[PDB]
Amino acid sequence: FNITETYLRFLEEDTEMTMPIAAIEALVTLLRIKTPETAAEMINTIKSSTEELIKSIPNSVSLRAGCDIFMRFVLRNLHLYGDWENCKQHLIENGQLFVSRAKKSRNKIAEIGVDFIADDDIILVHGYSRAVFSLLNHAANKFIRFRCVVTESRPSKQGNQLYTLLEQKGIPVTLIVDSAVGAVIDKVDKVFVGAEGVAESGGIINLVGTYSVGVLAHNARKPFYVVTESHKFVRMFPLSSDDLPMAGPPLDFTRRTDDLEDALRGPTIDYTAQEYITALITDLGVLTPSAVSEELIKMWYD
Amino acid sequence: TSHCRFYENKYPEIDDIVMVNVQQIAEMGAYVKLLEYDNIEGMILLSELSRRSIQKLIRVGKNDVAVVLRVDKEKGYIDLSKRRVSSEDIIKCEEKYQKSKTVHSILRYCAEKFQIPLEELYKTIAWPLSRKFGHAYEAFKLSIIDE
Amino acid sequence: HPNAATSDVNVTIDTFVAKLKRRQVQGSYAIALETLQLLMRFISAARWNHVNDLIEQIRDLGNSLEKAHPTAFSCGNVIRRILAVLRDEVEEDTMSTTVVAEPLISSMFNLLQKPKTDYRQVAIQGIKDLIDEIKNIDEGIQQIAIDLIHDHEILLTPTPDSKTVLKFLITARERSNRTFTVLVTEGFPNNTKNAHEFAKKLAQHNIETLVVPDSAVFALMSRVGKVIIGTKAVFVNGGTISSNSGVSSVCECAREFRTPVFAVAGLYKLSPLYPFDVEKFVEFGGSQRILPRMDPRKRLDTVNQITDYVPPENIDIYITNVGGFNPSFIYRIAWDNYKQIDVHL
Amino acid sequence: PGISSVIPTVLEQSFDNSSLISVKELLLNKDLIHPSILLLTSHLAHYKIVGSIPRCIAMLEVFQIVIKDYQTPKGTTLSRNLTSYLSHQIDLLKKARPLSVTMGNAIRWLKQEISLIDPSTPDKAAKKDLCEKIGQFAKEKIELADQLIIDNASTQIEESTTIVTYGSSKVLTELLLHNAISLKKNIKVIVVDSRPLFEGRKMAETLRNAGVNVMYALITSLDTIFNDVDYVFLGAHSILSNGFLYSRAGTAMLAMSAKRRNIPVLVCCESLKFSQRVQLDSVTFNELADPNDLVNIDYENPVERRGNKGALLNQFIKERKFEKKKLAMENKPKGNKIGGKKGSEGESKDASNEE
Repeated sequence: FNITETYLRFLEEDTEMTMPIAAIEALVTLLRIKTPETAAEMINTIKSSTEELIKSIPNSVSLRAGCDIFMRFVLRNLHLYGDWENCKQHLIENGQLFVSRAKKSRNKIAEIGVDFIADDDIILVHGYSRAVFSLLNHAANKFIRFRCVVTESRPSKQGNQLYTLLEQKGIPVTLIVDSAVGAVIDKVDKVFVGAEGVAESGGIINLVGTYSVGVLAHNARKPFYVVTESHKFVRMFPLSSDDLPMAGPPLDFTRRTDDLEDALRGPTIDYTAQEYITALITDLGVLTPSAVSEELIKMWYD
Repeated sequence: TSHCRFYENKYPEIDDIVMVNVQQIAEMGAYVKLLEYDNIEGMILLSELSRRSIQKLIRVGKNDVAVVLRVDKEKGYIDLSKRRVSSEDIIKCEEKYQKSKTVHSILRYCAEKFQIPLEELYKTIAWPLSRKFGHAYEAFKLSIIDE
Repeated sequence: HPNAATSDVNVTIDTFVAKLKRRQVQGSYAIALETLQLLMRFISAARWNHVNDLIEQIRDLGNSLEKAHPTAFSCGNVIRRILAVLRDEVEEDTMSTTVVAEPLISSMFNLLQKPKTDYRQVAIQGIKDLIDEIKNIDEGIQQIAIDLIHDHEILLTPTPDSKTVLKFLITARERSNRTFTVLVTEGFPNNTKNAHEFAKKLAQHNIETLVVPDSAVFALMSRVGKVIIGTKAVFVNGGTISSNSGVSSVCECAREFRTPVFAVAGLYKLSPLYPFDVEKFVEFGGSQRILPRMDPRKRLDTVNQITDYVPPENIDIYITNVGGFNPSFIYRIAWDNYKQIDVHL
Repeated sequence: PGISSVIPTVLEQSFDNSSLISVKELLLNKDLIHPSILLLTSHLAHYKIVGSIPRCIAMLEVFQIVIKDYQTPKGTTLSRNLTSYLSHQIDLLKKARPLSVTMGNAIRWLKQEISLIDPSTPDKAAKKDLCEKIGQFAKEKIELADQLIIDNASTQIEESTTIVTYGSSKVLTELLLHNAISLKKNIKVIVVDSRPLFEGRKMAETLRNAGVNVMYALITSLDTIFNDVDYVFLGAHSILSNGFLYSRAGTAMLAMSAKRRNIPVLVCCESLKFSQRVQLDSVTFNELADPNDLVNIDYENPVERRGNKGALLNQFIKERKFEKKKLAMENKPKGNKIGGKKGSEGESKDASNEE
């Protein structure tokens, strides 16, 4: 029936219905066809389909995290030794209810996390996430004053994409390069960052220059933010500053070339430590440091 | 070679009681092997093996007590349950496992001496002893007193 | 819900409202005691028979109480504390009226799995236990705190206003095996009088007293062993609102010199609220106490603030009646006493 | 009853928080104490191998021997003079060497087991089940848990890597031995050592016996060896409520350098190692030892020289004081590998409430 093909069908779609929540919805559809009653026939084939999904992954982490939560919920269903049919019906229904929960959480956060942006504050935003931009839009809906500074992120020219999406709202902006980002931290009140993953330790899994932002802000004593939806938690512990799951290059040094083809290669995903984050915002209340780990301990029961 | 099932058919049924030697842990539950019904894998889930923290409990140790829930009689997929077995039945599960272990020990000298497959020797014994008499342990106790 | 129903039966609501607004009531410890006696009067007098209608009414009363006074966090916390004590016993009661409920530990994840009696008596005793907890905090502090400070070590202290901290310091000085020098920042616009009484009580017990002007803090930081905070209110992220003046700079001075920072507090003083902005939470003072004459005060726009905030980046320990905790853990202590819903009243 | 008071060397003007004394050579004692305790106390007084982890394992086995040797009196029941006898053991252990955290959790477990079993069951049937339970308890919490630490570390360490270590921690010796033999990688292991005990020397010796590429160094020379180093493993003793690393001597120095020089510190630990006592500096509660171990002039433990130093009591202020157990600062370590898999030291007490 395929799961990778179902995820590939979301091209012109996206937004509101997030990338992990679309992968979880694809997991439920694959589950509900071939009988969820048998725990031997099904769970092994679910594990093989997740393994096939990881093998097809080029540069994504959150899909592996979203599978875990699904699994957990499935196992927790028949924890009460209930009817092997009513528990199954509740499991299949919690697929559309999972995607509906992405709406309710966004409704919660955009009313909680507007409080952090005070009267007339200049913001420097880096790493686009659906939660952080939803804060930015629903604060403009609240009729509050805020200035915005665009960071020139270089994965697939994300800065320009961010700049255009800010233009469609009615908030004054200008381009700032990630090289010169050090020269901005004095006229900026607060620095906001949207995450691709949050660590077991309390650190962050993010894009092509976020650790660099974290350190500079720690030097300038100016606050550093993480805002996300509560599903991007893996049991991952990057021990060092440059160690991450990759399908591509971990810093390659190429031979002598004249035609100029082999060059670009640099760490596209970078880690930052727990100390650099001043504040974290999710739908699971207002909490930052060890909170993430408590969540993970609460899930894994280990 | 150590193979062939203790009973007549390859795959178990519903409500029948078995004894497992743990070979796996965490995530799902445990893809393992049995000591009551064949040597192939039969999986269980963490919830079943808990009832009642857990990081000191099983961890592929000795033997437990489990009852078969779901059997696939097509390719080979077995589901079990630990909690469901009652305290009075646990003693009966242990005695059947002890009986199965004695039958397996009996049908191993035969394969060693004459250098013939164990599965053929297990098949020729399990027709009057296991099916008609009741069990192979009590039939062996009858044979030693008076053949 | 308004106070139209509770007027002849309950009068003390409005007298507490009057005590807050005009600041007749003073010190978080006292504000808590009053709200306890308010909730004592609310249960003893009212007639409800229904439980869910009762709890939501209490929520609205607490919502109005915090809107009446924003700096009364001890007011807000005490209500929230009883609210959670109520909610657990109701959830225990609903399990018996319907008829595993014990997975492993007491976690969170309220987004995963779904769901006449002596309840009022439990509510009564729940208030009584809160009082006794607020009555005795010092006993729970001294067993953790008087283990960390050494002989010949110099202690610098902002906020001499706290009754809690001074009594912690006197129990340590009672130990003849422990010797320490005390530096006290004055905190000019507000703390002055309290700082002078602080210096008097230290001399009364014969402890090496040193009165410090708020300018001289830097001129001593090389010699300072430890820093102690007399906080009013503690938060989720770790940070504190303290009892007025000259703390933030001292903490900044300590961190640059890498001098350790201590904080003495209670769990009732601890708040489940989050300080997203200091701009809203901090209360400002009266500039009258700075500069005389009003015709120059047209041009002399003077700035003075009472309450001072410290970010969590500085302090390391919050020694309570329970024990010593790190700012990166204090949120759990909070959630052990207050529920997630019991925040936005 | 025992020997108390009258101590060698000066009382000292600075650092006088703990006892500096005790019985090395056996003279004047009670004639009821079990000899396996008397052996362990004589061992730990001048021990070269042990460091937190192995001390408790030996303490458990000694207890198992005592229970096996224990025959219940006809008049007095099982819970009558046992707990007094155990209190005599701990007091003799305290006189020899200050106890670890893991030792305390063992005693607490044993005292819980005394209360659990009521004097009504037969004597031989009781102790047979008791020692079986202790054996299973030691299997789970130590041996199996250790194996869990092994595999958790195995995924974390990259292929062909340089590791700098310190101490004589049982968990790390087995870790590196597992790396050299089972996984077969290019592991360059550098070991550091202090003056009071040649703990790292012994570790390096055992690694050499396995056949490992080993460099051996000292604290004095570090700004040369580092300028190479990737992951640094530290031998845990106890992690407190805050998340401070209470460990051996030359630990914090290494921890500082690693934080400064990019590639950080990792710590392997046991679920039994965590305490609830908290502190912030090394002065608080230090494991002090007699300057008799620092008399020797370099090279080895027994050399016996007519050197430069000799006097301590008669000399007008000459405090040659050394410490054994120190505190690493909170932020500097990054990983902790325990029974419950993983977690940063910022989290710390997510195991104490989980029990």
